[PDB]
Amino acid sequence: SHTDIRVPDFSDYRRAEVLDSTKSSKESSDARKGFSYLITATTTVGVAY
Amino acid sequence: AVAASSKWLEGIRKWYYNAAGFNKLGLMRDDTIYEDDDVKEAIRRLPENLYNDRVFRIKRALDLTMRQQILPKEQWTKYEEDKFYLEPYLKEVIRERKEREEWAKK
Amino acid sequence: TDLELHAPSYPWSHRGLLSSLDHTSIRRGFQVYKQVCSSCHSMDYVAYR
Amino acid sequence: GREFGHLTRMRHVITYSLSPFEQRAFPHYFTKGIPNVLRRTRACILRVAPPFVVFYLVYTWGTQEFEKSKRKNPAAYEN
Amino acid sequence: TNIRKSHPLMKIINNAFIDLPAPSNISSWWNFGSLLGICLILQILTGLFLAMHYTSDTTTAFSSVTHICRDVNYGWVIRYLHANGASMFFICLFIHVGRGLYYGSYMFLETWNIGVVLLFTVMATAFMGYVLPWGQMSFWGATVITNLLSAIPYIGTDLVEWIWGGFSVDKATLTRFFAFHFILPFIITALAAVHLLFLHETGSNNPTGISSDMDKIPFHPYYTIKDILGALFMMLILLILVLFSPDLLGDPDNYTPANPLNTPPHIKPEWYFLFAYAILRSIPNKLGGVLALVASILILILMPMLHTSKQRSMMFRPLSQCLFWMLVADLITLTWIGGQPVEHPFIIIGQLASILYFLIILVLMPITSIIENNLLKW
Amino acid sequence: TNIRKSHPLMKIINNAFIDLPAPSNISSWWNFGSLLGICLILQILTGLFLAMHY
Amino acid sequence: MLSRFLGPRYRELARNWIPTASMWGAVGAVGLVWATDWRLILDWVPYIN
Amino acid sequence: AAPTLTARLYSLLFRRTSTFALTIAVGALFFERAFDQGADAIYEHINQGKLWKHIKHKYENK
Amino acid sequence: PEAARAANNGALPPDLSYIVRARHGGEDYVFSLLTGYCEPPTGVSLREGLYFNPYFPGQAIAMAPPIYNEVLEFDDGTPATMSQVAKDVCTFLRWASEPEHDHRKRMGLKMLMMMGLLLPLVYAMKRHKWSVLKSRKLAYRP
Ligand code: HEC
Ligand code: HEM
Ligand code: HEM
Ligand code: HEM
Ligand code: HEM
Ligand SMILES: Cc1cc(C)c2nc(SCc3c(C)cccc3-n3nnn(C)c3=O)sc2c1
Ligand SMILES: Cc1cc(C)c2nc(SCc3c(C)cccc3-n3nnn(C)c3=O)sc2c1
Repeated sequence: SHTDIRVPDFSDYRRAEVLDSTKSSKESSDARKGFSYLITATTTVGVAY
Repeated sequence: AVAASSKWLEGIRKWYYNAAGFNKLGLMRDDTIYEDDDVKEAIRRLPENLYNDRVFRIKRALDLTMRQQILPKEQWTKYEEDKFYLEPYLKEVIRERKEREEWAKK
Repeated sequence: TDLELHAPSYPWSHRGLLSSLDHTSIRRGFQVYKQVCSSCHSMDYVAYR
Repeated sequence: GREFGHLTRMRHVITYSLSPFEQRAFPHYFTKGIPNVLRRTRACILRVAPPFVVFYLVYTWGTQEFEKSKRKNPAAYEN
Repeated sequence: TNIRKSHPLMKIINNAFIDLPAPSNISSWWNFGSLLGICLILQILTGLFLAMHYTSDTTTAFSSVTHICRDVNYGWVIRYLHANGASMFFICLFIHVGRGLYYGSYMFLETWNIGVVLLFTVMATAFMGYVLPWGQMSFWGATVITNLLSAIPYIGTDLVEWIWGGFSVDKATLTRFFAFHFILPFIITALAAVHLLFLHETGSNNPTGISSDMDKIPFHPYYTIKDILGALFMMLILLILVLFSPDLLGDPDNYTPANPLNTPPHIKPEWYFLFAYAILRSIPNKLGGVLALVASILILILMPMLHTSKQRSMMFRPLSQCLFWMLVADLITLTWIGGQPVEHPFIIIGQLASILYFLIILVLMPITSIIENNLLKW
Repeated sequence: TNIRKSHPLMKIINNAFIDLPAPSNISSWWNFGSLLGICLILQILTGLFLAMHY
Repeated sequence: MLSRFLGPRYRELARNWIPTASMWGAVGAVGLVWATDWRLILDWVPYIN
Repeated sequence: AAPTLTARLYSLLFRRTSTFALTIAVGALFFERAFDQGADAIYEHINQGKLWKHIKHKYENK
Repeated sequence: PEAARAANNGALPPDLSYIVRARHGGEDYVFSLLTGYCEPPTGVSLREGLYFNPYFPGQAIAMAPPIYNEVLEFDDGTPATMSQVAKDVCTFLRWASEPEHDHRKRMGLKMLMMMGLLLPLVYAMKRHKWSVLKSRKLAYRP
């Protein structure tokens, strides 16, 4: 059946503190998606060469 | 076709099977064949369940190679359990091409 | 026509990856050019400028 | 002529994937990476290295029978 | 309206680079095709700068090249970009051909045969440019080719007194060398567009040899970012050579001006012509020398019909991989021998390695693939 | 088959110059587009001769 | 391998094309004798000198 | 679940994609202010008392 | 060129504008030439004006030793011994061959550290896109 299809565990890959799957996606997206996207910040100011 | 030293040659065939490494990607021998116009006609003559098994084994090995990994050793294809599933369909497609060719010169 | 003698390697002060030329040893080397040679040797491509 | 909805026919396979922003940048780098390149190297070298070991033994013999003939002749200069 | 799919110009860009289906397991050996296209554009722009200040006259050819390195502003960086960018072109080209030979990419027949034509046209282009500065290797390199080019039996001596302008060596001599060298890189560009048009009919091969129509990914963004990264890593290595060792790959003897009177102590071409030069000097004849030089590039076109294996690539063939790197270690031997003088040890080693280059491709490789078929029971 | 319609290079030539649908009452005022393309090729080849001696 | 060209009636196809192919070897004997003005076979016929 | 300081700029400017393509222009500034402090000053320090402007104070005495 | 032969025993003296760049050994060769003049070994003979130098192609050079102790006076107070003056016509004549030597090595440092910003950050952009494919899981349910 299709009710036997569940997603396998992906906690080998997650951003470290978001693995606590009890708290819900409200404070754990305030400060999670940006510092390797500040690596996009320096890859432009440095792309100017 | 030797009868006494076909134990020696059974060991060379096992050594070459392990030194080639399609078994470590979970492939069978007929999965690795080069697809010319002859092999492409034998593929579309396969029954539905054997065609579906071949598409998944190829997709899984192409995914392992993208990551530079192999399977666990308990899931490697063994030498005595490799099924030559494509070989009877390919011999018939080749035998029909020789007959259209002997007809055209005579 | 048998064998050559190849020169040894001296530790010149400009033999580094970022090492400059000594500009007082250039100054004393122009005066050995213009008092010892300049009489048998030419130097067609260098000007006073 | 060959675009995405026209390539093959495929049945009964399923794919699960995560967003790039839900993943950390380096899950492992040096604990996974070092033993994986040590077995990718063990599989290589007995096919690749022995031809270049034979070029080395020909370079070393060839630049040693040139120097014995370009006038290293103390006892090969007799009356 | 998706304007990427309905505009007449944007359709062509989208089908060729954005929405193109590509295999997912493509290695970084597949990076060197776009590196070759970067090296070609670089040689064209830099060469168009040098051609406004060069003079093709055998009394002022050497002096117009020293002038740009000393007088013209940024002429020294642009000249050594051009000389070192040509070594960069030839190292990517030898990686590219060795890739297509190991993985079996020659089975794309129209793509492989346009490639063998492109290999001749870049080798002839680089020969003409090394004549233009007129030092003592541009002189004794030009005469060695054109007295070897008088051993063509019926039209040979007709063709040698055409390229010097009709005379021996004079001013109008390097106007013909310069005009060939100007024009051929723009024909190389047109042959590389047709080259990719025939590959668009099948898509790419992959390291397994097995068709991958069940595992495609779009070209953007996965190989647009992987090709930009490899190009930046190539511009780093090129500038390490221009700015920290600009004379490492050249020869010092080309800083002396050409003189039929004086004498050069040795004759050594550039490193990427040294393998062909070693095959020439192993044939005591001058018709059988120019034949075996042209037959060492033209043997690539027989690779589709010499293929006797059941599989396409060498990934699963361990005996064919020992022969592939015996062939690479034999082209290293022929590069070393080509820069040595002609005495006793380097004369038998040079001809026993010219035999091995043809024995591996023509005899030992098609027999080894049949032994492998028989050990797998086809 | 018809190689004018299945070869990858010959398809482009056939769609652009051979099998192209064109009106039947086109005058000789419509001649001057290909005359401009002849005049451009002529100026390029002749100019590349003058630039080796200027 | 190239015994695809070996049939009992395939060599019959050479018998009906070689009378056309008997001749264009004599176009090269007459066409660049025109073009590059070869003095070898201008010695041949008294029409031309 | 106290996170680290990643999202300085995820919300305000680098979300509208405006400053993502503008940082090549708006973001062109003050690093040729900052890397003279590097390459130039490292260059004159490895070669100390060897360049012209080191020794030119002698014959520049008019 | 013709007066130059008869003034110098038939041998023509070479131009010096490219001399270290055109030798297999550079200023190591020019230094060992000027300070390597010695006497002929017992067995060799020489011409009328022709001198023995072991670091010259075929020991016989048509060039008298042109520098010795106190050949000139420097306007620095530097003692003008034989090794000091040979060291200074190797430094000048390296500048004469390569007048861009110092500008070359200073652009090479302004390249090596403005690639050290650009390269680790195109690599992180690459690793961000490809993590979708590197984490995928596959199932087969016939
Ligand atoms: C009055 C003569 C005379 C003077 C002074 C002289 N030379 Fe020479 N030099 C020669 C002659 C003659 C040759 C050509 C040598 C030959 O062919 O044998 C020569 C050749 C050379 C060569 C080239 C050797 C080679 O391998 O080609 C160098 C380097 C050289 N000289 C350095 C110097 C330097 C440095 C000075 C002075 C600071 C100097 N010479 C002064 C006569 C002179
Ligand atoms: C100036 C010369 C060349 C240029 C610009 C060029 C360019 C390219 C490019 C961009 C690709 C696609 C990407 C890739 O796989 O790397 C490619 C593929 C290919 N090229 Fe070249 N190439 C050149 C010369 C050659 C030569 C000399 C050969 C062979 C003799 C050749 C044979 C091939 C083949 C067979 C492929 C397809 C390989 C595959 O998909 O596995 N090319 N080329
Ligand atoms: C595939 C492209 C090219 C290659 C491989 C190539 C190669 C070379 C080489 C090896 C030299 C000798 C330089 C030296 O060692 O000093 C040279 C010189 C020269 N080339 Fe190129 N070249 C290419 C394209 C061009 C183009 C397109 C032009 C002009 C429009 C050009 C103009 C020149 C000029 C003027 C010289 C003489 C100046 C000099 O020697 O620096 N080149 N070329
Ligand atoms: C180097 C310059 C040009 C070239 C090579 C060129 C070439 C051509 C060619 C071959 C055609 C198709 C045949 C024809 O109708 O004559 C054409 C059509 C046309 N051209 Fe040009 N042209 C050039 C300049 C211009 C200019 C300056 C204009 C207008 C400002 C223009 C506007 C048009 C138009 C509107 C047509 C279609 C006319 C119709 O079908 O009634 N072109 N051109
Ligand atoms: C649309 C194409 C072109 C046009 C309309 C054009 C027009 C002209 C004109 C009017 C002159 C003055 C000649 C005189 O009155 O004495 C001239 C001169 C010249 N052009 Fe062009 N030209 C074209 C293309 C080219 C190209 C492509 C080149 C070089 C690759 C070239 C090279 C020269 C040179 C070298 C001169 C030298 C002066 C002379 O010969 O009189 N031209 N051109
Ligand atoms: C950074 C950059 C940009 C561009 C615009 C670019 N363009 C190519 S050529 C694409 C292509 C075509 C047109 C036709 C058939 C096959 C492939 N192709 N398929 N796989 N690979 C590796 C290929 O090059 S590389 C490259 C790199
Ligand atoms: C297809 C093809 C065509 C040609 C014409 C060709 N020629 C050579 S060897 C030329 C040479 C010699 C003999 C001596 C000194 C220098 C150079 N020489 N000339 N140009 N370059 C870059 C050099 O190294 S292989 C080759 C292959």
